[PDB]
Amino acid sequence: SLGLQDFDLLRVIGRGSYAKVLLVRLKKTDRIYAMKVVKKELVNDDEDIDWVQTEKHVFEQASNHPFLVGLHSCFQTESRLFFVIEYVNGGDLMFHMQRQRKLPEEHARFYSAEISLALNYLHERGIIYRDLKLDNVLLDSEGHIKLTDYGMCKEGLRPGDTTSTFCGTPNYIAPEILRGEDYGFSVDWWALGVLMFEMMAGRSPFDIVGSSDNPDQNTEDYLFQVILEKQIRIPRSLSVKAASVLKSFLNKDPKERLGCHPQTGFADIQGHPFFRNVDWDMMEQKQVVPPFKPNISGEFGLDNFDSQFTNEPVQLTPDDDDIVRKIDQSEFEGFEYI
Amino acid sequence: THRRVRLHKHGSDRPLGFYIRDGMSVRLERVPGIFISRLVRGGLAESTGLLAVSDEILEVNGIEVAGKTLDQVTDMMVANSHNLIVTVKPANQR
Amino acid sequence: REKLKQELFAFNKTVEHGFPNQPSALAFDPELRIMAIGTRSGAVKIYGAPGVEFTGLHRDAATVTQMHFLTGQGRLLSLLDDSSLHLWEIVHHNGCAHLEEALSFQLPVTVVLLVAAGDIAALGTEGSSVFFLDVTTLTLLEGQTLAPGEVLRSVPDDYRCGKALGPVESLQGHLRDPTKILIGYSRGLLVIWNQASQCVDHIFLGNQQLESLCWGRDSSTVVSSHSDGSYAVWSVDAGSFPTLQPTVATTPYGPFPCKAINKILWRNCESGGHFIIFSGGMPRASYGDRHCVSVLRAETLVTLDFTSRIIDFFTVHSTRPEDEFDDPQALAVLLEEELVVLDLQTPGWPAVPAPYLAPLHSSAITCSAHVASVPAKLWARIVSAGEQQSALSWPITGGRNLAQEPSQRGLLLTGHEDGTVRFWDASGVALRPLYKLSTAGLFQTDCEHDDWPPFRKVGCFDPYSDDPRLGVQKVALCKYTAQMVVAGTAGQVLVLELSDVPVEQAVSVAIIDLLQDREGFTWKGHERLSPRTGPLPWPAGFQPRVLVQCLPPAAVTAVTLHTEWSLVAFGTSHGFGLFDYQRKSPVLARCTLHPNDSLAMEGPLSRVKSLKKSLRQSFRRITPVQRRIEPRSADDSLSGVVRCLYFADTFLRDGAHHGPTMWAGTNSGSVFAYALEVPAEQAVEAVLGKEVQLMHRAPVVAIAVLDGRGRPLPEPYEASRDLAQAPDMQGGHAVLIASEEQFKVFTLPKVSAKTKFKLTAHEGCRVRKVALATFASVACEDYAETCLACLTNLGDVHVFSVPGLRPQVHYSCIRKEDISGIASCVFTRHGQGFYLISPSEFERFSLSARNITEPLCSLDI
Ligand SMILES: Nc1ncnc2c1ncn2[C@@H]1O[C@H](COP(=O)(O)OP(=O)(O)NP(=O)(O)O)[C@@H](O)[C@H]1O
Repeated sequence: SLGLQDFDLLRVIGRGSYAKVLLVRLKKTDRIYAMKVVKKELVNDDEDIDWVQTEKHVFEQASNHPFLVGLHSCFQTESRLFFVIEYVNGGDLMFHMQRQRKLPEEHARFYSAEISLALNYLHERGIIYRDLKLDNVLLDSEGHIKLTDYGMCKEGLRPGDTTSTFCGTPNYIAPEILRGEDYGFSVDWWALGVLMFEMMAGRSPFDIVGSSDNPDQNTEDYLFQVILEKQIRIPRSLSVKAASVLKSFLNKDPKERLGCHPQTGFADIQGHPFFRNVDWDMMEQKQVVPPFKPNISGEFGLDNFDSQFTNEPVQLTPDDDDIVRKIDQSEFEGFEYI
Repeated sequence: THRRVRLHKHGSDRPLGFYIRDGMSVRLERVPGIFISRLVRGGLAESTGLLAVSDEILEVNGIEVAGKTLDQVTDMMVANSHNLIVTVKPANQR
Repeated sequence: REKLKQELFAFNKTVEHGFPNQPSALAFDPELRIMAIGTRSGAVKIYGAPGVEFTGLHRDAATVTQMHFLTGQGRLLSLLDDSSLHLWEIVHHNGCAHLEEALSFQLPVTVVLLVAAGDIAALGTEGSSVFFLDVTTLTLLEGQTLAPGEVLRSVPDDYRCGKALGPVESLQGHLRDPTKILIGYSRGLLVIWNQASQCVDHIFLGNQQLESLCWGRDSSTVVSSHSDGSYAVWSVDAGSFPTLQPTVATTPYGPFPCKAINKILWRNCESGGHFIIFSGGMPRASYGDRHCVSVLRAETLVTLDFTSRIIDFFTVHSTRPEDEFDDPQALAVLLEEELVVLDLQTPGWPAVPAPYLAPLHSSAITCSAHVASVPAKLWARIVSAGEQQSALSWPITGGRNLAQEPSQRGLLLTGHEDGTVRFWDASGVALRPLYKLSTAGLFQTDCEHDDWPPFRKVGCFDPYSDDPRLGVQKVALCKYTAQMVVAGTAGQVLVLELSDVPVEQAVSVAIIDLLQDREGFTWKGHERLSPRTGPLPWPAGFQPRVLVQCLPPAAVTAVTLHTEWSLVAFGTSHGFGLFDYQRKSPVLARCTLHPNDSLAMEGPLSRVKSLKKSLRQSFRRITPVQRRIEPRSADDSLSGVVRCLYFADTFLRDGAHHGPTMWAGTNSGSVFAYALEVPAEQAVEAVLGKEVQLMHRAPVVAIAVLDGRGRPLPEPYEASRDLAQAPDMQGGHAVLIASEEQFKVFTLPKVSAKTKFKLTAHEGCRVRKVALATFASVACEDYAETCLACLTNLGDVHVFSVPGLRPQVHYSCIRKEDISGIASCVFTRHGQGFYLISPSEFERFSLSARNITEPLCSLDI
């Protein structure tokens, strides 16, 4: 049965908030996969066991879509909690943005449309993805996006219902969350508007504002007020159609936003001029051609990841020294298997 | 109050060994309080032993904390950081 | 102390400047000739004439959208998203004329309108019903009420079978005669109804969903709009009562799907063609998202296209019943970010300039600068440049300004994301725009970009950004010789001469490497701007002497000039340098980074930036949160940022010779003092004095040298201005340094703690900004001592007395919450300050007891 001894650990390819991603190989069947590690000692809250349990339920509901990632194996050995998942051959979209800085409109349109199909699949099934992020978006070897951390999602949402928990990464939280409103999947379309600006401009629209440096600038108390109260401005170099998409998702009122209507919303996303160029049926299929194909160097494309990770040492961190008295050794069972 | 604890200058590389939190305390007179929470390994607070993750802090350097926020008390301890005194309530540790 | 302090300082706020944030309601009164604006924050401001302002702010800070004036009377009605309505009343408090709340109303909600001569108000709700109120005493009249069943009793033959009448909407007032009200129901049904006889005078049919009604002063015809892009025009006479089909009904933009029309005004009864003005109606398939007002007269239709959402609009016209003309002189429109007014006398309908309520925000405000006691020669040169770069009537002209003519010409000047500097009349009650300099003209562009709707673009507000690194990071101005320094996000720094003549010249550009001898970390961030080569035409006004550039194009966190010496200093996230503009060679450059780093040499997006967590009951999941406690260290933060750049003539080497010196200051708590050798074939040389290293490593925020009389060193070229400015030299100087958590002063030939004060030890605090100021006494102003004012991270201002470092006062100027307001501050040299309570508005505070300001107005009620 599944357990840590069978998979050999090649290199760390991502350090996240609460998790370590390793490239891992098998010999019994010769294939290679990513494996994400959570620390059972870290997920010790009642809310922590809920978010890590519900993360299994999102893979359970996301059983097949081309733009998500599938749970291929799961195991819970030695104070660690393992999800084995499709290896992304092309890195995250954030590293691609470091290399490129700015995407031309032909490149940026493709990624936002594929991310819209992925987002709509979660919403339609009953999931709010809650944490769209420029590094949660990933590339295949052919460049198609995958959307890939399911930790903070809202499970089981009925169409037209809402949630009240405060959640998501600070640069991408939607205004209705910070107000304390009850919110629907309008928040995921807000986070797409932010990410589209970051692709096309090369900078956050909700950056730390272009005034001169001060402490209490890198605080979320500053950023949350910047996103609530400040106006947002599009670079005047952008095509008029691209500006209109960004404005229409960037609307601070969820009822006004492009895509946020409780029935016809995605049909407006299909009908908007920027999107009018692209065939949504061919875009779910193999048949659309991506504009950029990521690296084929190294044994497995290890170069695509951050130097901070692709030079890290390979062990699980050496031991639970003294922590070994405190740790859990059974409670997370039942979400151990596919 | 039970005791006021000297936390020393390190004279060396070793940090002071704490993280602190907000919370609440009571006698029926429920009120906000600031607490010790993580005695981090290899920091000089661990050399003193009278501290615990259980404990409320009542004064910093002989000034009463009672009205301050947690963001104000980490200010009152990022400076003021070469010659700490902290005053703590429970004598019985219960 | 025995209260001697009270002659020097006491704390006040003054009324704000610039356009209001989140506008929401409007009113205008043709008989007082005053305008009012209501706002989502619950504010009720009034803007009657040049230098006239008033401001209400309700008991409850709820959003509003309805306002009406009692035309010619001291009172106004304002409607909240709540059930409540309440009456605002204006009173001539003997000096300080002001608006205050009279009475409150409640019901067990949607629109209100008022009547002249037959003095009555009428309200409409979300249920299909109308109610009447005598504004003299806030209650309904219990008999004058109009339920859906009563208005249904009339029923046309299609509606006889149905009771499902839609929401009440668009109550419209009377039309010369005193007793008729016009009523809309969103279903599409329209009625005219009599108060004095409690009956329908006419019905008007309608079938599609409604959203406008209008009256014409001669009631021969009336116009209405529908929430589908249509409008119904109708005529009226005593035989027309069955109203079978509309008279001129149309949709103004073709066969297409064309949105909704949310308001119409009718001005047809004048001489000439049929003036109609309407909001919305644009074809949704091609012009859907944008915000526009269409004006029609005869064959001339234009659409006015605005850079922000339309709130409301009004036309300048006469309410005198004996008049026969609709007299549309000018049209005024409230956008979400600007108020515009346009005059319709000549074809193409020109925009009208505004004396007040300017859109300060029109490019985002990146910095605040202030200069005080400005020379009349400079001010005349600046306004001459302003007027050289820049029927004509202003309609809103009601009440009168009672305040004094300026006895102290203060200038506040501001830098913007567009790379532009704006100059503003900070003296007295309100700002006025003087001049606008564009730095952007120097730099090449790295990137680059009637029909069916008859479009013309209007309003000064711009919703686009030109370039992220044209933005002005710091400004400083040298009054006494008309030179200015401006510093930008890509390491650019310009020094400019004021030259009130148009001329063509090529700048000299220099570049300085902060890490010249230090090994190169790899800068992958902002690529540097390229200045356009060869000669360039420049306007009469500020013109660049020279450009200086930094090797890493980081934000220029500090800049200063000392014009007598002809030096400028500039400082970044990574290092600082000195430059002499007289002979173009750089004086020095120095790197002050730690030999390894994190928050440097990077693009605008990065993985490493961790955001310090909130402590609110908003912003976290429901309840403890961790903060650590730790002594500061040499790599704990972006430690190479340069905060101070200061010039002084002071005894640093030895007590005999008064040598000219420059002081850097850094996030590390390193204070590199330098001695300088100014010549009068040769150029300025610089050598390091004593590096002062702080005991707590907290960032230095300000440095000031106290002359041995306890008075700060003067401003640079002040030898042209006074005798009294001439400093002590016989007593040895002390240097005052402000760190983010404590203040110290030191004796310059031997740095030793003369005085010290530690704020944060006594109470949890931090210092954001510091400046030194003088406090002339309210009487016997001969007593005019000096103090430093410091801005707390909690928004409090504290005043400290130099050299003694004793806290004189403890005042709650700004709240904890508005961190962007705290970060925006500038201090005037007389204990007064400006801060941005909105990106749209400056608020002003004064802590000097002698320098104070109040509302001071009168009006013919
Ligand atoms: N399947 C994968 N293939 C390749 N790289 C991956 C894969 N899954 C995650 N990564 C990388 O690992 C990083 C962090 O993994 P992630 O699953 O997002 O951890 P996390 O803690 O949930 N991150 P975060 O979203 O920031 O909280 C990502 O940003 C990617 O760079």
